[PDB]
Amino acid sequence: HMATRDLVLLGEQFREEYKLTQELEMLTDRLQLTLRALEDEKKKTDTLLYSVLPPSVANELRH
Amino acid sequence: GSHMATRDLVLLGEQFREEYKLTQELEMLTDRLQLTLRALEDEKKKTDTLLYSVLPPSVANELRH
Repeated sequence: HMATRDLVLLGEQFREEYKLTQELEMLTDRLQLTLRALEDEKKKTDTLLYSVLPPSVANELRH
Repeated sequence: GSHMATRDLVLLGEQFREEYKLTQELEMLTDRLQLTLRALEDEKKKTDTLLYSVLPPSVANELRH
C-alpha cells in the first residue's frame, strides 16, 4: 500500500538527506583546508624555533 | 649560546595564538559536522518509518527481526 502521497514523500525524504550530505561535504572540504592552513602556520613556527638555536644543536635535532 | 631576542619571543607568542585560532576553527567545524550528522540520523529515521509503513504489517514485522 504505497499511495501517491507516500511516493512523493519518499522522493522528498531522499532530497532532504542529499541536502544534508552536501553540507557534510562542504564542512569536510573546509576542515581539510583549515588543516592545511595549520600545517603552513606550523612550518613557520618550527622555522622560528630552529632559528634561535646554535647551529650544531639545530643540526643535532634535525637528525 | 642561543639567540632568542625579544623579537623572536614576541613572534613565537604570535605564532602560538595564530595556531590556536586555527584549532578553534577546527573545533567549530567538527561541532557542525556532528550537528549535521545528528540531523541526518533524524531524517533517516523518518525515511525508514515511511518505508516500513507502506508494507503489509506482517512483512514489516518480519524484516524488523
